[PDB]
Amino acid sequence: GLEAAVDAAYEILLEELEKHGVRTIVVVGTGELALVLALAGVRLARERGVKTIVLVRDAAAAHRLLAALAAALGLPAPASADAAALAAADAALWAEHGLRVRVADLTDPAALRAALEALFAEHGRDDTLVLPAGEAALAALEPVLRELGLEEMAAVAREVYARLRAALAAARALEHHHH
Repeated sequence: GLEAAVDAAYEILLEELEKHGVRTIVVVGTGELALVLALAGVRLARERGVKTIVLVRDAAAAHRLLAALAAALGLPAPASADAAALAAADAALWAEHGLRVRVADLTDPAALRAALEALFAEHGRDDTLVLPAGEAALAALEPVLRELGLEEMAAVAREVYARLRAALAAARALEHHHH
């Protein structure tokens, strides 16, 4: 179920924060692992002051993730995927909970590089853990990081992803809410 998945992801992230001195987590992609990482990020922000930013492919994906986060927090979802509504929801989520949800076209390497570069300008590269939310995101993220010369960051992204993938396969976040 969802709690077991969030707990397992939280434990993995705690191990990485201690291992790498992480101050900021950037999640690239959508789906169940993106939600689980965002929810673990809510706990990590409250308990450790570590901020999390999720980069999703389009405004529709941002609305879907913000709506699931809203439900988890007991808060209203944004009324629509209007950019102004999404930006306002994002600013509120950041101020109150240390989480962001931003739009970046992951099919476009230049757009993903630009979104990462914005986050690196805000949060730096040394203390930032970048994680893909799935296989497709890993395949998009690795070459971009490698082009930027961030080989260690790419290596950690792949290794931590493998552990998260295995943990979520066992935890089954959504098992109770579909056939």
